[PDB]
Amino acid sequence: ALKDDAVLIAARGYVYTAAVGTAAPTPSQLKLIDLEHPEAWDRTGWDLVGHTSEDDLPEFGFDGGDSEVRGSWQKKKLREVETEEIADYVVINLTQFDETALELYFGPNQSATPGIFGVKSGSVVNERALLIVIVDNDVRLGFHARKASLKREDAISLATDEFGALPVRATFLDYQSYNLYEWIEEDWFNAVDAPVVYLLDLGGATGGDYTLLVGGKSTGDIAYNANASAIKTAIGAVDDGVAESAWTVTADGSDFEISGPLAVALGVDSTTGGSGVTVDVV
Amino acid sequence: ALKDDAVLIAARGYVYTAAVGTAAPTPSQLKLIDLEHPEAWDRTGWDLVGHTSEDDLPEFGFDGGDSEVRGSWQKKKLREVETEEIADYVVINLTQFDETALELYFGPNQSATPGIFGVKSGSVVNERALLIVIVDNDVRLGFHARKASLKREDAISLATDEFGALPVRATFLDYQSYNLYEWIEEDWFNAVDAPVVYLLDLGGATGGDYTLLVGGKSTGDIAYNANASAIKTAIGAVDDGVAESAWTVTADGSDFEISGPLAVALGVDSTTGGSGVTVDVV
Amino acid sequence: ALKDDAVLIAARGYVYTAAVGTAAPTPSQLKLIDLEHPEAWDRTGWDLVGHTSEDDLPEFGFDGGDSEVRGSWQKKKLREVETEEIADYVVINLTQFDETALELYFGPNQSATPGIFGVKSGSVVNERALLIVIVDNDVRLGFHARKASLKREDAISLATDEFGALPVRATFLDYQSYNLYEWIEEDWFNAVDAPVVYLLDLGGATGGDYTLLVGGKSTGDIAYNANASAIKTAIGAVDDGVAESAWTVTADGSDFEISGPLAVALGVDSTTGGSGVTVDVV
Amino acid sequence: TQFDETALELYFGPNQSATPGIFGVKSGSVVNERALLIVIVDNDVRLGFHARKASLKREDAISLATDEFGALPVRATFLDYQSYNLYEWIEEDW
Amino acid sequence: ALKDDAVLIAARGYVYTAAVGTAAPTPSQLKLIDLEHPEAWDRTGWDLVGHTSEDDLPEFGFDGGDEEIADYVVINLTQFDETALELYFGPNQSATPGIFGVKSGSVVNERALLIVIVDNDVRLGFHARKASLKREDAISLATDEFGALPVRATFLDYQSYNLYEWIEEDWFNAVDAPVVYLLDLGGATGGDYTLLVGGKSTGDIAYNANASAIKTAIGAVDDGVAESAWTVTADGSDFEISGPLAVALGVDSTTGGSGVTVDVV
Amino acid sequence: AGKLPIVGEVVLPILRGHEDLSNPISTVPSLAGVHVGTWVEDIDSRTFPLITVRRVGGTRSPEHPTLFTQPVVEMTAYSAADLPTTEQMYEDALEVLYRAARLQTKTPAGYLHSVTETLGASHGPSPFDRTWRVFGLIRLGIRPPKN
Amino acid sequence: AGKLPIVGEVVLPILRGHEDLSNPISTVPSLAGVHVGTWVEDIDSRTFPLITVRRVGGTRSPEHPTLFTQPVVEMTAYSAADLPTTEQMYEDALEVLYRAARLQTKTPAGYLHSVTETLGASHGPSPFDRTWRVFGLIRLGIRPPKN
Amino acid sequence: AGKLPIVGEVVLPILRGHEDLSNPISTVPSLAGVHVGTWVEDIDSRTFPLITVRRVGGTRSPEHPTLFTQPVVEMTAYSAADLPTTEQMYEDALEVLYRAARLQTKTPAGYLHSVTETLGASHGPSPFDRTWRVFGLIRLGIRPPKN
Repeated sequence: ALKDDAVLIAARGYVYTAAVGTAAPTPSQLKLIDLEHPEAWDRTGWDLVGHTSEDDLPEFGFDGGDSEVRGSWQKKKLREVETEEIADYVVINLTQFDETALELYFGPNQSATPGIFGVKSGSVVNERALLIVIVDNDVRLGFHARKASLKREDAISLATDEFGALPVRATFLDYQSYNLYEWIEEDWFNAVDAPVVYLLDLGGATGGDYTLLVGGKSTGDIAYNANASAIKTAIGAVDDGVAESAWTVTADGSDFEISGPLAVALGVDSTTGGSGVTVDVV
Repeated sequence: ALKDDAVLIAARGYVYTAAVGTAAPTPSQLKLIDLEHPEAWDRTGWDLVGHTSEDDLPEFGFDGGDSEVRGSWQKKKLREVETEEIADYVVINLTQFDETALELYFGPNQSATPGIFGVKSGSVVNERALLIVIVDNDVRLGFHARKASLKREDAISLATDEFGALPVRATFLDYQSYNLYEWIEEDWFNAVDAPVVYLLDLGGATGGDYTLLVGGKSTGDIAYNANASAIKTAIGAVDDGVAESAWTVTADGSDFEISGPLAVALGVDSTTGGSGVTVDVV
Repeated sequence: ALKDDAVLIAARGYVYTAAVGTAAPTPSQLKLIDLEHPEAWDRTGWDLVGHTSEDDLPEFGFDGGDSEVRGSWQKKKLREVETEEIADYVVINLTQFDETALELYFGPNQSATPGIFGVKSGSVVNERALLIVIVDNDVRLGFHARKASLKREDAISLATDEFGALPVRATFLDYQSYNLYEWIEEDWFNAVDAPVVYLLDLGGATGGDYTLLVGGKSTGDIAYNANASAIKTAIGAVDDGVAESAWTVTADGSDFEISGPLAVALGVDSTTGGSGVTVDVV
Repeated sequence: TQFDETALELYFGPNQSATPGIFGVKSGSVVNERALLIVIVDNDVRLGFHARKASLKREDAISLATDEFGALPVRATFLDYQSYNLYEWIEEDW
Repeated sequence: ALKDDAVLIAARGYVYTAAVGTAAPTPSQLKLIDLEHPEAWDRTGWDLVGHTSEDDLPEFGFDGGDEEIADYVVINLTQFDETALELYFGPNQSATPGIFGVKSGSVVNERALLIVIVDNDVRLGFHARKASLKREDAISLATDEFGALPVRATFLDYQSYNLYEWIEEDWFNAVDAPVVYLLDLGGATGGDYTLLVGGKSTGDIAYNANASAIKTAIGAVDDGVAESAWTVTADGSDFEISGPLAVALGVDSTTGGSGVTVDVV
Repeated sequence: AGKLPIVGEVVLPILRGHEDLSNPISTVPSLAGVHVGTWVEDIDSRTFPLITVRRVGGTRSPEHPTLFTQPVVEMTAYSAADLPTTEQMYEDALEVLYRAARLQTKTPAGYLHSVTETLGASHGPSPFDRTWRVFGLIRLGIRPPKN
Repeated sequence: AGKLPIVGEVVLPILRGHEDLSNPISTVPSLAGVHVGTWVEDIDSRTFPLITVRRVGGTRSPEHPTLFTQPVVEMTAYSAADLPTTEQMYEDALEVLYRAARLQTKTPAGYLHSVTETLGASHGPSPFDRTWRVFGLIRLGIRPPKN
Repeated sequence: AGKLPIVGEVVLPILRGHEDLSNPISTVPSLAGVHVGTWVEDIDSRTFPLITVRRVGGTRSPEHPTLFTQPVVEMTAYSAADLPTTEQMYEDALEVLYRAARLQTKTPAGYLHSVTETLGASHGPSPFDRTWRVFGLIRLGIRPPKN
């Protein structure tokens, strides 16, 4: 369905890590928690990875997903099959060089002397839970993976007039019975269907008349009048191709919540003899 | 032949989905329905896929189609053979992050929890009927595929000053004896010679109270003392999406010519004078 | 030889199709036919494919043609051999979506219902004779293929601010004993063209004399009263010059025509009563 | 950039029908070998280049454009002829 | 000879089996039947086998050479329905719903076989009255391609019939009638035209020339025997020409009409 | 297909809310009573608020010159009220052009096909005594009126 | 082939609808009675409406400088009537160029081979009295006469 | 959900530090008592220091024109004190915009979604007697209010 408030532009992205299996903040907490201070919030165990750059975001990707259409000598185009298993990942450009931000990139340091971080040769196991919170005005679309394997995506960038960077790639993996990763936002996922209603604001008994668009076509002139069938049968029968039985208008008190398959709006209000029929708003 | 009104510059493209095999609007309905509220249509089951970037269209594509000329050392060119049969698809960049937008990209939600959308590992079967309507001018070139497999074309895109997007590729697959896909436009494909007329007979004038069904929808009833303007107002008052102004009705004494945007037929018959005022033929 | 009238800038290209093997209009008819109306030609059977752009032309191409130079352990650079045969084709962008322009792209309409054009899942054979007339001022270079096989060159293009397009590739194939394809214009091919011949012109023969350039150099001054052998011998004062053998002059016009192996033009003159003039036309 | 018969014969090989006003092409491939001379001009220098046997083939398809001249791109490949050189540069002073 | 019409690509095809000895559709039925639904054929008795593999098509092999050859077909099935397991393993050894059971050792398994190879409206058929069915090799399984049950059908003699028929109405035991070329002069209002025969032009033919004059204008250089290799016969306004060499239009120079020939191959 | 119109015969019915070309006062409810035209009247006749739309460039399309065109229109809002009211009146004019484009709005002279901004709303000096100007350039696509 | 012409000897017969160069009134139905020229006449004989064509400048083609050339002309239209009539007159003049190019029209001086706007019809200040002005740039293409 | 505002209804509450649009002096600690507004008051009412915000360009977003827009504002700081105080005051204002964008600051007319300079703190000549001026262009980005 064509809901506007679910459209997203990512303004900034916070990235947090924790020991493998750690639970994210719940969908209702994610609307209230202070993103700058993960040591303070109810769901203990998370920490910020470090200064990611201000003008870019954690970059999603996948390897695999190479997909092909297959059949038989009898019938062609029978089904589509994935020829390589899709492998989701995220890239994070940390710009911070203290021990906690090197540890994500190199794995744990293999030297214990004050002031030195040293690396052993070959492979390393370096795995954490990952929480990303993508922020846009009041929208806070969270993303959580209970195990991610964190690896060198490219060599350390250094530049004379652009910030140095430690690009890590987090690849998502199955951890016991849990999902591979989860998107978190309370208003969007598994929520109640919340059907649209249009508020006919008539300010009580008034002199004169007004018009309503239904589906972008005008019904006839409507005076200040009785409700129920006397408005429902003026909302219906606009040569709209929809029967009156698809619409509802109800005992709503002062102002009326019209609902049905088409959108509705006012055309003109000339109900000048008092408070008027001034709005139609959702 | 050249046709200045068959030349097309796609201004906006609506995209709808439904359960596999679901029928699209007929060519004569596609000129009359509104495109914004699928719950108003006669063909129930369609719903809008979501917001799409409004400077862009559904991007058609194919792979395969690799073809080459073959012969024998006697005769050097005699067939062009298609070495890899065309696998045909459309790419749709949704910009919503609503649940009903993510289900096209990830397949069904794997969690029961309010406010969470969960993703499992491995391939998913995810396939839908697909209807696209391409709008230009007063033209509405529709496109319908009864079965399309939906897969992730690329990872989720996020940017700091361009909308977030999650691209799906719909690949067409054949289904029962039906076509792979169909283009829908009444003016252009299998077109009749321009006028069509229905002859409503009047010789049975001892009469009764017959009725017409217009596009399958009833006019109420009409008494045998009929007149051209009176039956134009009757037909023109059927609640079907199109006004009295679209219909042309004229007389030759013994019958009326009826013509307009939709099919006309007699419903319930009631007449004393045999068939003579209950005949309606082309 | 250099031929300034045989240098082409194709301004526009008209593409026509017909049933396989049908003949193009003859080389003398391409000067007289009306390209907008193939329904009116003496050589009936052709139809114009539809609106192609005003900005571009049918694009010639080929696959194959890869050639190698071969020899022996004795003599190293003996023969050039063609390792894959030239497969020769034209690409046409149609920009109208009428049935008669979808049929060239998808093959025949697979559905009989009014307002629907449907496609089946398999390969299709779709063959035409193809005529292209390529226009530049009064030059109308034709191109004709007795059989061409028409295939989808790319997916349907749709765009917000440039015209929608149906790109077809026509590949040429041998039909019976005919040529693969033919170029057509009466003035250029198999024509018996005349030598370049230079015409002298003069005032009323009142004054003294005039000079002629022959190739890059001048002969001497000569009078209005001179005999053909005298002016032919004055032209014969040149590098390859043999008077009464290499050059020819025949006095067919009242003022002489010169024919021979170098260009001829006026220099300085003093033949009062008009002017000395020279041009390469008869 | 020229389209009369004598400019097409370099590109397609000799024409395959006798009809006045038509140039016809047959399928397959053609032996179209010629001697080639080029005279590069600069200053009042005339650096000549000569090959006694070159094989001429289509280098690419015919170019056509709405504001650039049409063209027939031939490639001449040099092949040795009996006892002669593969090609020769000709200039008296150099 | 050189039937360009009869060069085959196996673009799609179908495989059917039946009880031993069952007859295939006749050559004139095969041009017209619906291949998806063999239950609806007038030549009833045939059951359509499952989806055969898209890339490993039937191999019409043989084993012998010089001892005497046995012909076979290897067919890759790609379906795990009972209709396909019965060909690979032989008849089901268990009566319980939902189970297909296999006994040890060899089992007799014999069926009639029909194969139809379609291309584009040609439909070459192949039919064998009696085939013995065996496992060719292991069941193929993969994570990214359809699993396959390859079977060997070996042909065996039955009741004095052939081992197998190839069935196609156009190609086998045809009438072999010669080609004829139609000299359709169109309006023919005046002037001249020339044919060319085997690539050589005839040189001069008037718009009103009779069949004998055309037969004498043919007989160019390099002709067959000038006036007895070539048959020319009129019908309507036109002539049918036939003989040992190909005939085509060379140069029309007639004063009105939409053409000068229409020609068979 | 009929001839392509001058850009004023399409843009003005969209901003005015009626296809009577003889009456320049708008009735579109977001900017009702605004005088919408192409040429600013004599000081004894002119009324503020005022919107001026003026052709400033944009060719026919090269693909098919007689089938689609992309005029560039300088749109200018003027008022005697205050600068914020002149800004909101220009915004309320974009919000009408973008909606009228989203629908492919028909007019007697042609169809408005698409709308885009090549220079967004910007404040500038006004040539009229005690008024504010806000202006920008819209590139907008037009199609022939069928027929 | 003859010499390449100056652009006025080709464009003016295409806009005027006759090959008589001595008679500046056009007769093509879309422009019946407008005066088409390259130079605005003295005020004692100047007659509106008028279309002024002049070369803003574009090169010979480098491929063959003697065989094809691409002159840019500034085309302008003036009227004493109103701005809509001046826009409509420029549109109706440009529609003649886009047709006369498609038909490859012969003129005694050369052929109009192709047409392209490089700056579309646009409103600007007029040099004289009551009149309005609309102008743009067209890159033409010209081929020499077949002599 | 909501409608996009004129740019002043978003950035003025963010530079002022209060949602009361009637009270132009800022209360933000780095700008205490600076007058902030679109338009410079008459000479009998001017006070310095002063910041002014003018829209100079920047379109609606082309892919959803009703949901996001990127107005370019010229921001200009004036002082009667000295040039260092003027460029300090401009930096101390630009620090408020970069913080208010990072915090996604909700304003009753919309959300300040992002901030980006396109010219930075250029010194220039002032039109007012004994005052320094520094100015720059900021491409903002703003989202409509939820309802």
